[PDB]
Amino acid sequence: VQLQQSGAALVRPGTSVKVSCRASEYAFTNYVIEWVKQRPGQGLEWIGVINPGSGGTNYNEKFKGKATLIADKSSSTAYMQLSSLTSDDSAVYFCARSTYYSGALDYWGQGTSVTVSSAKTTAPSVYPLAPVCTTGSSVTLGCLVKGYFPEPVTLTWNSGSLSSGVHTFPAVLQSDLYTLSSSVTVTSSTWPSQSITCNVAHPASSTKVDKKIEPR
Amino acid sequence: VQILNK
Amino acid sequence: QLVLTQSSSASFSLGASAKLTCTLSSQHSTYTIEWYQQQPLKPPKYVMELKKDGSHSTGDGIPDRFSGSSSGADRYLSISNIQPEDEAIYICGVGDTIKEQFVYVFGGGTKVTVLGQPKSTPTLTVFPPSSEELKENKATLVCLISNFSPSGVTVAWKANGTPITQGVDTSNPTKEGNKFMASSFLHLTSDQWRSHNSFTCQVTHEGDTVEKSLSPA
Ligand SMILES: [Cl-]
Ligand SMILES: [Cl-]
Ligand SMILES: [Cl-]
Ligand SMILES: [Cl-]
Ligand SMILES: [Cl-]
Ligand SMILES: [Cl-]
Ligand SMILES: [Cl-]
Repeated sequence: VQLQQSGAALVRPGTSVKVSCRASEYAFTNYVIEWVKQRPGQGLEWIGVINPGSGGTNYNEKFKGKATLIADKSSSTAYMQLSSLTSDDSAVYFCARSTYYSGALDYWGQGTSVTVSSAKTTAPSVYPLAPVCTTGSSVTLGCLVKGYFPEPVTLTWNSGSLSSGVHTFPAVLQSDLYTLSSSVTVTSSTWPSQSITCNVAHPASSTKVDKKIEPR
Repeated sequence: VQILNK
Repeated sequence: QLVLTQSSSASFSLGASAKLTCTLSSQHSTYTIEWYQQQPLKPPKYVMELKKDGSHSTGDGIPDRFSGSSSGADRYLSISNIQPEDEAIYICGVGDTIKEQFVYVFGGGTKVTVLGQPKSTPTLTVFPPSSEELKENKATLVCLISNFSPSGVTVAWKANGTPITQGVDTSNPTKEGNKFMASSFLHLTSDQWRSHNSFTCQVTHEGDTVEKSLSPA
């Protein structure tokens, strides 16, 4: 039983966004769909509910004229339109399942991260990081992903074929540019005899780089 | 009374 | 004025008996509420339904150390033998039809800290500026901070013996298994990187200092 939400969205201030919630391995029209905003520090803010058998909707007073909830029985997908966005609308939004008969939000989507910003869309500059001052049966390779906007980036090693010994650290944000770094520990047998790349995809710029880690 | 239906 | 009152924070000793209070508005003192659990970068988890009599229905994947009870407008979530895994924001929710409209209301949530956990001390990976970056007269020093608990850290950089403020950006901590990770970056010119004997990433965590140094030589 799953609620599959649409991907991260970049929205310019004063524009609208539509985010989707697709019902998987249960009967869409037999549960309601509720919509919830993650609050800035802790807690949750109810947006509203769509009754897909009814087309009936109710809203938190605050979201009346701000959110519009739609349900497509044909595609088992619920939609939320949020209108005239400001930075205060930058948040993760969840959809959740509930029965017609009990309050429980028993299953939740994975969330959609909405970024509302005028800041410039900027593909990352990717640099390979060779082992620091090298000898030994194991080596730690690094990848620097400098100055991108917005989130997200997807970073893999050998496009996800190198899964073991990967650590990807949280991004920093300064002047509307993110930076992050990943490391991977590999045997001296594997590298540099084999080509190891850091792969960074930036959906918002439609870019991908595969950066080969080369020995000094 | 709490109304439990949507 | 359907309102759920929760204290913003609660602390409990490891292995102890934890009780959280969610208080209904008086006019709604008889209502059934739901308990939710939220850990960072995960969606909220349904914990249980809890009626005015103390009868409860717990959701999937909720251990049995979790139970619920009631007394008037008060609704309780009890965790016996509190575990590090139970650190989370616990939120109550309540549904009704008011002026002919369904509404769901959340409490403000209770952030639960489990005390008496042994600390994890960070280990450091540092990377110097790549020759590729240095070509552009820019130098980014990388400090990757692994496997610390609890999440609170401060990071400083030194150039030789002297702290560097300008050009330092440090992440928030992110959970990874039962510990936390963070990163810090120091932005320099190529000339600044080449002109100093050493640079140091310095992490303060729970009274401890962890330092790792780089040298352009
Ligand atoms: Cl739209
Ligand atoms: Cl969509
Ligand atoms: Cl808040
Ligand atoms: Cl090397
Ligand atoms: Cl938490
Ligand atoms: Cl844990
Ligand atoms: Cl300097």
